[PDB]
Formats: sequence, C-alpha cells, structure tokens
Amino acid sequence: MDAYSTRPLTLSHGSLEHVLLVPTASFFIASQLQEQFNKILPEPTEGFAADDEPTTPAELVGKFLGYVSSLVEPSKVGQFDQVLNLCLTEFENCYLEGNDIHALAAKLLQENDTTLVKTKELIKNYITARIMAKRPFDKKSNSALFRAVGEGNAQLVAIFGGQGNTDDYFEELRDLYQTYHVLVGDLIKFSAETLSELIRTTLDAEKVFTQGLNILEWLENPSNTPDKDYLLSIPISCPLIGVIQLAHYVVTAKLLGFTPGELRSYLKGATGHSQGLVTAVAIAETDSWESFFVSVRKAITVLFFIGVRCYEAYPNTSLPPSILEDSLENNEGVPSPMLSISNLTQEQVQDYVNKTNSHLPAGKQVEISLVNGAKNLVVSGPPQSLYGLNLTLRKAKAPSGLDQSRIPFSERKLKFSNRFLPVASPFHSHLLVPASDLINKDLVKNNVSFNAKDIQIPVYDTFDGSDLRVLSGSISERIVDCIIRLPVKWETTTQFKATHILDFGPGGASGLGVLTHRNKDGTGVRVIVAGTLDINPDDDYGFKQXXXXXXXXXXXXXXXXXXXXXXXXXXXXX
Repeated sequence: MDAYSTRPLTLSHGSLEHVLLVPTASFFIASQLQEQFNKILPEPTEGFAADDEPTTPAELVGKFLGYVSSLVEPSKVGQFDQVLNLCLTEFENCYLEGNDIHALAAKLLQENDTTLVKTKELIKNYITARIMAKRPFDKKSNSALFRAVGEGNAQLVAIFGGQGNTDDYFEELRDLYQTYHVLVGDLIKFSAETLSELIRTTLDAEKVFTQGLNILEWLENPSNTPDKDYLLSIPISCPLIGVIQLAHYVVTAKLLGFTPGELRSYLKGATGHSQGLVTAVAIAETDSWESFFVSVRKAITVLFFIGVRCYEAYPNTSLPPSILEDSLENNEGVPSPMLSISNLTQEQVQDYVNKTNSHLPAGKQVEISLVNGAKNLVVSGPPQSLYGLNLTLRKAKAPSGLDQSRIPFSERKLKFSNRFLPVASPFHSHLLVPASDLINKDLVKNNVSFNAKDIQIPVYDTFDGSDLRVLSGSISERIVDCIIRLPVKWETTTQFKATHILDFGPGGASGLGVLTHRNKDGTGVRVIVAGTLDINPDDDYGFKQXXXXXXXXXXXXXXXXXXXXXXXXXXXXX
C-alpha cells in the first residue's frame, strides 16, 4: 500500500485477500480531517494531528484501524482482527526493530518534529493496536539496560514520592489513563471501584468528599471534573497519587513483559516518601496479577484512610485575603500550610523557626517538615503562622542584587527561595497526631491492614534505612507515625548501595526523582517513569525502560578518573 498525506510509507500489498479489505482503511484513513490536516502541512509542515514523522502515518492507520478494529478481543473476525496484524509486525520492521516503541519515541524528541503530544499519541497507537487482538504484551524477553541487575553489572532501587512538586496530581493520572488505555484500565477501574466503596463503608467519609469522588468519568469527559483546587485536597489526592505510581510500576511491568514479582525481583531498594512509602511497602511483596490486585487494595485503603482522617485534624482553613495579597506580592504565593526553604542549612532553618514559635501559642507553632537534600528543608504548620515566619524570613534575605562584585564572604548576605508547595495538608506535623493513631485502628478495622514478614526486598524507612522489618510495631502503625508525625531526613533514608534508582515519583521531573539525584553526584543514574522529555544525559528517564544498546552510567566523583602514576621507557616517574 501507501499511507499518504504527502509522506509515503510502503504497506506491502497484502495481495488480493488483503488489498480489498484494505482500502476500507485507505479512504477511511483518508478521513476528511486528514486531507485538510495535510494541507496545513505542505507549508506549515505537519501543523498538527499526525504526519509529524515520515513513519508516523503507520500510527493512525495502524491505530484508527487498531481501534474501530475488533472492538473486542473476541475477534470481530478477520475484518479488523488480522488485517490489523499484517501491518502490526509490518510496523515492527521499519524504525523500531523490537527495541520498543517507547524507545522509538526518542527518535522523535530529538530527530524530527520536537513534539510531545505527537509522540504520546504515537505510543497509544501502538500499544493499544498491539493488545487489540493478537501480539499481547507478553514475550517476557527484553533488550538490555536491565540485564544489568541480573548479571551483577548493576543494582536497581525503587522509590515513590508524594505531594511532589506538582499542583496537578490528576493531570498525571488522566494523562496516564488516556496515554495507555490498555496498560492500566485495571488499577484504574479497580482502584475506582475500590475507593468508591471505602466511602459508604466508612459512613461519615461522605461529608468529606463533597465533590463526588466518581474518579471514573473524571477521565472520559473532564467536562465536569471537580475543580483543580480540591482535586488536590488530602482525601482523594492521597489515593489517586499512589494509584499513579502504582499504575506506572504496573506499566513499568506489563510493558517489560513481567509481573509485580518479576519486578519486586530485579531490585533491592524500594523506598517511598511519606505518601510514597505506603506504595513501596505494598509493592515489595507482589507476585502475579492475581495477588498483585488485593495488594493494591492495601495501599489504596491505606492512603485513603490516612487522608480521610488526617483531614479531620486541621482541615483547609478559610484563608485570609488580608494575607493573600501581601504574600502574593513578595510572590511567595499560595500561602499553603507547608514551605520549601531551599538553599540553606538546618539549625539556620531552625533558629528562625524557634524565635517564631517562641511568642506563638503552642498549637499554632511549627515543625521542620522535611530534610530532603543537604540544603532543601520543607517546614509546615497552620496555613497562617507559616507566612508569619516568611515575615521575619523575608527581612534578612537579600534581593539577589550584586554584592560579591566587591568582597563578599565576610559581610555578604544570604539568598533563599521561600515558596510553598501543592499540599492541602500539613504532613509530618505537630497537629496531625490526635487523629493519627485512629487510622492505625482504622487499618485493622478492614481485614487488610497487615504487611507481615512478606517483605521481599529491604524497603528502607522514613527514618533510618532498616528493612522496616523489625516487627514490634506491625509496620502498619509505623508507616503512620513516620508520616503523620516524624520527619524524613531523606539523605538518611537513601544511604543506598545503588547504580540506578527507579522513581515512579508522582508525575514529572519534580517528584523526588531528581532531588534524590541532587544530594548525590557521582553514583546512581536515577531514571523516572512517565514523561519522555529529556535534557543532557544527566538523569535520563521514561525511556530507559525498554532501551536497547544504551546503558546508564553517571560517572563516580572519585572513582571516575582519580589521581594516578606511571614511568618512562627510560625509567622516570610521573
């Protein structure tokens, strides 16, 4: 054949029995919106919708067809259940050669049209078309960049973040659901039902989800998707969050042709962050997709109840405009009860904290929320107070106006960053405890709150990396106080013997995925999940999954080229 639109891609004339049920796709693919969307390309070269890359036609044809296809795995007969397969492999022999479509994605971000949405669609086309009828994801065998931890050449670790630096949340899950219809309708539809139940069951939780938690439709037709605001509030955010990372670990799986066991396998680490730990745990021990399921039920109800209850502590207090203004001028912004005091030191971060509480009543006082990074140091307390710290915080801070230009270090002043984060609640707090213990019980109160010695790999703690298995606390009683009470000291939670780190951190290159990197510069090669974008071989991600003939190696600062010695062919040192 010949996928048109000014760009040609031969489609081996199926010869007769094919070429007949083919043009039925030839003109249907000539879907009116392809010709006028091809006229926006003879000049505005592939303005939009398809065509981008010369071999991208194979996309929509091998997509549109891969959909109006069988419309059920139970073959809608050869019509669209074989005609679709002559081409499927036909595609797997153009510019992919196995290696995985996700990898052929790189062959776009850098080569031709630097487009994201034009590549994301591209994937969905494949993966979906593939699982539509024959060729299901299973073959198990993978390229490389993964043999490593299996041949002893490397070691892998896993991590999961939370309330990561993103005011989107759902903007990831939707753009995760839509992305791969196939590879997650499960966890999705599943967790859907799941949460949809954990409501009527905790009768009282119905007064905390004003915005119907019908996380279902929210995807298909966001037309009535409950705000952008409260879609973030703790109950509802907590769950869907893991859902994401879980969904990924899944895709990470299903893709890789494995099973949650085939993955809890190649590993050794797996350590989440606060709302990200709950994921690590429930992820450690998971075998086939038969066990893998209720396995999720856990995590879900977990974060679920944490949120639901934590929300009943000191929920979203009606923020005062009296401040919204002033705060929005210094540009600190979203007053949010949690702050990121970057570029500085603890104690320093402390001192300030101190003096503030000093005069401040006990209840409104504030703690040093996190300790991720050697500098970074999130803090939190009632929405208010926090800013009141920013007060003294500002005055002392320097406007970034040249001062070193003429002798600094001695008199020169400091530099900051006092912004807040996308987090309705004050995790790890001094007010998120009276309800803490309750969730512990709220756990058992639902025949699933366990996490026994089934601890596959060593899932490091929120405080001091211990296999988390030292019992005497059920874990599902620590994975509570380590969150809604105790700090994180992350640098202390890392102390890994890794070569890489897989972070299904909560959407984009801003959810620990990179921070973890920050702290260390000459060790792992931290790679993340969703998102295909790149940079400069620093923290390669999203595509380092199905990579073939390309291994990660973030040079070690000492090992990598360290002092040496040698002598001359005439006997001389050097």
